[PDB]
Amino acid sequence: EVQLVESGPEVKKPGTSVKVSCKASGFSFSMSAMQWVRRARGQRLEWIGWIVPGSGNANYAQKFQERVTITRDESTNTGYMELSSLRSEDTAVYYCAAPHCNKTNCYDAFDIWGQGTMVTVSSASTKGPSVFPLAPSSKSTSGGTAALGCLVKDYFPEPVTVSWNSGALTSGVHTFPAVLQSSGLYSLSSVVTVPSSSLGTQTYICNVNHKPSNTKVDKRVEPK
Amino acid sequence: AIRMTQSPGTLSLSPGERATLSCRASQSVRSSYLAWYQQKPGQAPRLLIYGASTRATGIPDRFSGSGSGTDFILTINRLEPEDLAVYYCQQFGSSPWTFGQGTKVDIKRTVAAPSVFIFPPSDEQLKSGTASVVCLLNNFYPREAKVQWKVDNALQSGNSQESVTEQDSKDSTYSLSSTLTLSKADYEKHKVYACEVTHQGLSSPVTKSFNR
Ligand SMILES: *[C@@H]1O[C@H](CO)[C@@H](O)[C@H](O)[C@H]1NC(C)=O
Repeated sequence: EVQLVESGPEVKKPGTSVKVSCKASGFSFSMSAMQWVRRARGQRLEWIGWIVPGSGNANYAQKFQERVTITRDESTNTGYMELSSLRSEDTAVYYCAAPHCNKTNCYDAFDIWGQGTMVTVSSASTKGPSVFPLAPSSKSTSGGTAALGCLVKDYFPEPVTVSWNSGALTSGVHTFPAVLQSSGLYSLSSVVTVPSSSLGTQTYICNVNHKPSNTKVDKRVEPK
Repeated sequence: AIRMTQSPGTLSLSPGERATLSCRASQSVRSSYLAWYQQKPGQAPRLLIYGASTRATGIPDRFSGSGSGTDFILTINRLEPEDLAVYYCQQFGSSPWTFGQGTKVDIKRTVAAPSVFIFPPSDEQLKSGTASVVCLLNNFYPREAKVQWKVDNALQSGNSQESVTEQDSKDSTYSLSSTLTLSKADYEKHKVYACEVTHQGLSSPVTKSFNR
């Protein structure tokens, strides 16, 4: 599988340095160029720089020339992007892109993209979430379908991953975007609509993963 | 640096209609170095068109790229509800490889009233000294919906927070989640907790309530 897999989420104090990984699989990594792009929450894409295949010759935008260093490692098939002198405006999702290649030929554009690495810059400390059940009841049933969910509350920073029944349940799931509470922590809710007759004979577990705090919680939501 | 300007900022179209997106550069860029990307909610960007008019692998034939010099066009012949996303153009023949501000494509559909569900706070949260009451508005259109909280017929304002999902890729509906936050002490003093929902799909406001 032609893949580009970046590292996990980050929390960095203002003034520190972050180094995002970007490991390749499936294609000839040494033949492939690599560009780096970021995007702040609710903004447009911002090009950072790119590196030529084979050598370490890189080229950066003037905005990131002074504090961004794009490297690559042919032995471990991983490209890196290190951003020093981190400030508040650097909080964004950083992507790596590359054309797929075999031993001799390459694509003419960047078609392979990483899933993105979310980097948050703040003095606030990391905090794991509390997962509470949104239990189904008579006041959450309409027709033959019932709604249940999980409240992922009081965590920092973004993001969190929520799946249901280890990914076996996707139909009818709505994971809402987080809101920034007045306390400085985030709070998220994920819900799913299921038939009412399944509540007694089918178990429902929301899988919550907050990588910045190494917090994995499997909360079972039971009827009330 | 080459400036890339996309217009319009947002395009709301019915499924089956033809979408038209503009990408313009402050100077002439080589056509083989202009790319179009598609970024759907919660996903990485996806290469649609490269070389101005060459569809990438796996891209359906309803996507079409055209233009040259300083004016480039993306065309979606028959718009499908799955095509909702932000579409970016990028030039990568002259450093810096600048991007456009992107064009957001929404899908139009018939009015759909929401389904309202309310969730009392769990006993586990009540042990922490806080109480969260959640109101769920499920699968509605248009996105405009009013959610008011009442606690013993006292209108709550300033202590609730809402959140709306992106438009669903299948039925083109939205879903909202409002969370009322009260202290465990304040939550135990009252009985009737209700969220009232006003929406275009409802003849009159719908109220979902429970007694503590
Ligand atoms: C590399 O891919 C091209 C197609 O782009 C193909 O024509 C060529 O034979 C391939 N070579 C090798 C060594 O895989």
